[PDB]
Amino acid sequence: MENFQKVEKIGEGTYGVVYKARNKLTGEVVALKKIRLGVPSTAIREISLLKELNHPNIVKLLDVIHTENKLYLVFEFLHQDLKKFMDASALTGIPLPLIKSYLFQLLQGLAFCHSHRVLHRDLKPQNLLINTEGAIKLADFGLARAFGVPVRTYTHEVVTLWYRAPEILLGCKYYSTAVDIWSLGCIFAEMVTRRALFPGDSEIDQLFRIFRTLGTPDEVVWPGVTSMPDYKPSFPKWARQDFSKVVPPLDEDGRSLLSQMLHYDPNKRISAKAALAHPFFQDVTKPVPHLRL
Repeated sequence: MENFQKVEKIGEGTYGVVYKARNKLTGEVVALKKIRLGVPSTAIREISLLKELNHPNIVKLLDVIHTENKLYLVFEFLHQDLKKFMDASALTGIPLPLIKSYLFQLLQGLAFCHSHRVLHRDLKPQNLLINTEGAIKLADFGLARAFGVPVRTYTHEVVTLWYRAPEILLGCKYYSTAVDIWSLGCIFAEMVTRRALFPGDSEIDQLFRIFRTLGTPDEVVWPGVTSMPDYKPSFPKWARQDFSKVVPPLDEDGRSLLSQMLHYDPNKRISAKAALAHPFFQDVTKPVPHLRL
């Protein structure tokens, strides 16, 4: 539209292409997501919902514009995503106080969403955006299957399984807020180690990498697991590996928190609100990253 002047393409999302743009009138600089293609009532009002969802740690959805066979999502613009910051910090690692600040802020964001009855569903470093003032924000919230598959985007681009909760992988249709805690645990481990916790290249490889590390789940640690739609008694039975080899050299408070975020049983997995009270955050501060923009 002529409301916005394209600056550059900044990404190709899971629903459409994203541009940096400026409001041709106000001069405001925003991120503009363009999705080609009635618009589902299921969607049209769960999206207009997301506009009400305002929090310092959630990327502000400024406007939703349905026009000429397209839907535009107008967002506040941030400096950089977490994935880029992680790749640029790979030599020395992100300093623990910054890791801790980011984790704390994201748990605040999640606690807010979840208390509002909103799930993200697709948490990953790519979907987290940061600024110069040390803030980190949840971006590109996943739609409830309003867009599922459908096969792909109406466009190209492969999807990451690395942060998917095991109950999703096992066919649970009615998964809960616990799925975001799982993904955030995986992101936490990755910030610490500089390397993806569970980098699977297929759904079964993803599952089996989780099992190989955390032990194949059974009715002891996860009641009802063997009755899950995609569970197979033929799954190999791996022993749980000791947790100290998983995220060294993270301290015991960190490891304790992470283990509670990676509980197999979604009903025993720690909540975002309870995680905020974990001793790990007793000395939490808000450092600023050094950002090359």
